[PDB]
Amino acid sequence: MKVRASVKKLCRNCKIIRRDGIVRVICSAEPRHKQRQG
Amino acid sequence: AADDGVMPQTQEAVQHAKAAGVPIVVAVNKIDKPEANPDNIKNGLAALDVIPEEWGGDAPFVPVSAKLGTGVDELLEAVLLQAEVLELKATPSAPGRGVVVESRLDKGRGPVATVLVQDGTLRQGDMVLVGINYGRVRAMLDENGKPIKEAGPSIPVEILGLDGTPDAGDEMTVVADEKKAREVALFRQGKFREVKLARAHAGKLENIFENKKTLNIVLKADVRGSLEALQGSLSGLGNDEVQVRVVGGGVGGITESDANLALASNAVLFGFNVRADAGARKIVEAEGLDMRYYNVIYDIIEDVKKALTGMLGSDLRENILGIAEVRDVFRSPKFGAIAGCMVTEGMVHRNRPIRVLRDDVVIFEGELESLRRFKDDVAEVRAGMECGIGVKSYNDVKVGDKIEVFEKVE
Amino acid sequence: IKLQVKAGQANPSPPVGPALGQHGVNIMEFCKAFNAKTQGQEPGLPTPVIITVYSDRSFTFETKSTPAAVLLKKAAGITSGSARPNSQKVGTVTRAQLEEIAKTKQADLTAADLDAAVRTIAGSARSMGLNVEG
Amino acid sequence: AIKLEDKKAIVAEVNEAAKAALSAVVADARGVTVGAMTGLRKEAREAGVYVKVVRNTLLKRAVEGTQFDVLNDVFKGPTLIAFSNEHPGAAARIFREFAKGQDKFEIKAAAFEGQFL
RNA sequence: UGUCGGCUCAUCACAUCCUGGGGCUGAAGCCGGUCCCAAGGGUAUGGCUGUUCGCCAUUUAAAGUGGUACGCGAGCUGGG
RNA sequence: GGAGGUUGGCUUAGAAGCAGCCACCCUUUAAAGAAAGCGUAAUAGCUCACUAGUCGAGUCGGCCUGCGCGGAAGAUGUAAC
Ligand SMILES: [Mg+2]
Ligand SMILES: [Mg+2]
Ligand SMILES: [Mg+2]
Ligand SMILES: [Mg+2]
Ligand SMILES: [Mg+2]
Ligand SMILES: [Mg+2]
Ligand SMILES: [Mg+2]
Ligand SMILES: [Mg+2]
Ligand SMILES: [Mg+2]
Ligand SMILES: [Mg+2]
Ligand SMILES: [Mg+2]
Ligand SMILES: [Mg+2]
Ligand SMILES: [Mg+2]
Ligand SMILES: [Mg+2]
Ligand SMILES: [Mg+2]
Ligand SMILES: [Mg+2]
Ligand SMILES: [Mg+2]
Ligand SMILES: [Mg+2]
Ligand SMILES: [Mg+2]
Ligand SMILES: [Mg+2]
Ligand SMILES: [Mg+2]
Ligand SMILES: [Mg+2]
Ligand SMILES: [Mg+2]
Ligand SMILES: [Mg+2]
Ligand SMILES: [Mg+2]
Ligand SMILES: [Mg+2]
Ligand SMILES: [Mg+2]
Ligand SMILES: [Mg+2]
Ligand SMILES: [Mg+2]
Ligand SMILES: [Mg+2]
Ligand SMILES: [Mg+2]
Ligand SMILES: [Mg+2]
Ligand SMILES: [Mg+2]
Ligand SMILES: [Mg+2]
Ligand SMILES: [Zn+2]
Repeated sequence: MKVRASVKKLCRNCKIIRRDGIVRVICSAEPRHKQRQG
Repeated sequence: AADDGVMPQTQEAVQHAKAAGVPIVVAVNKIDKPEANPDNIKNGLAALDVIPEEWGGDAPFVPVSAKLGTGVDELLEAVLLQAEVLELKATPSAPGRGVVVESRLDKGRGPVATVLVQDGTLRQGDMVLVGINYGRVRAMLDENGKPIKEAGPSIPVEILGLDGTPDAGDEMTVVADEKKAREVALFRQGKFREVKLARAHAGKLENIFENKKTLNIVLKADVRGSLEALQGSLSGLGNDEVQVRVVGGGVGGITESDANLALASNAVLFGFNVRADAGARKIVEAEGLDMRYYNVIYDIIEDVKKALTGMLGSDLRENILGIAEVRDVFRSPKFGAIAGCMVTEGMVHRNRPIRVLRDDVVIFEGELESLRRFKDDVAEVRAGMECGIGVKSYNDVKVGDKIEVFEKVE
Repeated sequence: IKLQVKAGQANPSPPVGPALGQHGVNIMEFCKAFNAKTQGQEPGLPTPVIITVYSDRSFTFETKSTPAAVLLKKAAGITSGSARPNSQKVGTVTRAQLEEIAKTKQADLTAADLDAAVRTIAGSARSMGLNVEG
Repeated sequence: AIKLEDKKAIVAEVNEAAKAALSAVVADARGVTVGAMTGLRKEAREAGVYVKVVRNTLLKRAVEGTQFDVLNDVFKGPTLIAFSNEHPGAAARIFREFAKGQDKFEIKAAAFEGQFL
């Protein structure tokens, strides 16, 4: 997981979710596209 | 082994046993285990022209189990029955003739050989000639350690007397006197010295076409996938002016056993992203056989077709100037991979492309980042000189690699 | 398989490759069909050959037609094509020949009539470099 | 994407064949490869037949000249009108062979003075 | 309001050196790289130099970075 | 379903939608690019673009603006109402 101050979609299966007051990006295709914070 | 049978070193065994046409008897060994199905071996080996003696038949299939012991008597029956179909003529009265299995030196008794007698008889006293060496059998030991006076036609004995330790492939022959023995020995080393220079020039890929003849090749790739790709590509080539057929082919470095295979089969060595060992290098030097390392897949086949039509020679492409053995690594957290090394061949200089190879298989391909000694940035290190090196945008350079540096000849 | 043979070339097995891509079939029967090509204009004209081996192994020869790229090349002079079409136009093309190849290209071309086939070939011509003219 | 003006163009176009057809049938193509239909359409074109696929809701409004007006209640799922302005029938022996051969479409009904069957 | 270094004695922060729990990996395994959580306990001996530091020799699971009048002379020393 | 001229032309050993350059037309159609992505040594293969059916009332994105959320780690003890 990559922690950055600015997270956003990197492909066309990335989804933006707000989970316990934290914006996360989850990818159903490539696990390398997981992000936290931002 | 009954569990997990047929692996890329069994195929090497089948190739080695096919180069010299010999009967093969298959003995599936580890049947005393839960997951020990032999039929997947039976048909997995069947796609190697080793089809069993139940569907077609050129080889039996007998299951033994060494540790437990079962099945052996069937294996002995099978091997003897296979032998019965083949030849086996010998006269236990002629002068002895055989081969030597292994030799060793010893402070007591001097040199010792393990001759296997093949025809005739070797009663104690004869004038033996073995390759270059000659002498008299002053003593003989049998397999179990007891002295014997006579040797059968196929019974391994161990003699004493030769003036030097013989090799592991020479012929033991009984002769009349020592003078004839000396004459034959001198002639033998003359001929043996003469063969090498002819082989080291007529055996090149450059001169296969000049003087069918079924061009033979031995291939050692780096990853299997490239190996089957290249074997498939080379499958269809050669129609009426020479033909190509691989006689080897495995994954790993160019082991000395593979060089021996090529030497015995008069083949030529192709190495794909691999390097030859010390023993392979020494055998290559002795026998003068050709050996070429290639970087890309298609250059191999383009050379094969060019030499099949025999239109060009030359070397070019790449020449290696300098190999450094990495000694220890002290990679500093300031984004570095500074690896110490000591140069073992040639000279290493900055503005060249490098090649990182571990266990004789190349892992990286790129230029340098730093080649200082302490802080000098010499940009040129003579052989025998310790230094530190750094590869650009690469890490995981372990302890025990080599750093080849080469010029792409234009 | 949808490869192309050239008015009899089955003598070699360089392009056979019937092991990685196609089933192993006795190439001699296809070599026995090398005479079934019978050329027509030299042993260099390629032909569309499709082998039916999907069901069982009875190799069948389709021999649909000839490409309308060699024809527009061969039957209009220059044996090449402009590496920069419409920028290095090799040379204009006579109309009725485009119909003539369209007339011979009765198989396929999926058109209501040759009046639409003429317009079909010119698209192929527009890439070769031939200047289409009526 | 079709619009209000673009959509109604084919409705008038389908009307022209409807206002001149004699015997027409409705067919489906769920699973039919375009390759098989390519020859059938050209064979239909060669045999002077007219077959097209239209929206199931546009057909119910396209048929206003009493060509196959009874087929409104069965205009569900995939549907292709096989209009034959000349030689009523004709485009029936092809479907009987194709349906028995290609296992495609129930051929719905026919248009013979409002005889669906 | 006695200013470097050493000795004795410490206390806190976490921007974690080891041990602990994890995501990604250009992670086969053994070893790694990078980021997240975590301050409970641990965290060299010598040769040179007045030295802090540094370079060396040999160890260790590791030989952390900082604040405390660059902690500490009404606790010692006095080499600079 | 997602197709034919057609492995478009060239280069190339082989470049077939998918190394690179030049174009980027036409036809049966509901639509289907001389092709957006993954793969093949090259083929093969698997999706998207678009379309037919399906269910049946809303749906997509941008602009202006009020209040909030992350970015946010320190040393004696909560200790930045
Ligand atoms: Mg941040
Ligand atoms: Mg939680
Ligand atoms: Mg102390
Ligand atoms: Mg304490
Ligand atoms: Mg505190
Ligand atoms: Mg932390
Ligand atoms: Mg730590
Ligand atoms: Mg930890
Ligand atoms: Mg860990
Ligand atoms: Mg980790
Ligand atoms: Mg701690
Ligand atoms: Mg703490
Ligand atoms: Mg602590
Ligand atoms: Mg504590
Ligand atoms: Mg605590
Ligand atoms: Mg506790
Ligand atoms: Mg000390
Ligand atoms: Mg010290
Ligand atoms: Mg001192
Ligand atoms: Mg402070
Ligand atoms: Mg301070
Ligand atoms: Mg301090
Ligand atoms: Mg102080
Ligand atoms: Mg301090
Ligand atoms: Mg004091
Ligand atoms: Mg002091
Ligand atoms: Mg005082
Ligand atoms: Mg005081
Ligand atoms: Mg005092
Ligand atoms: Mg003093
Ligand atoms: Mg003093
Ligand atoms: Mg707002
Ligand atoms: Mg804020
Ligand atoms: Mg606190
Ligand atoms: Zn993603």
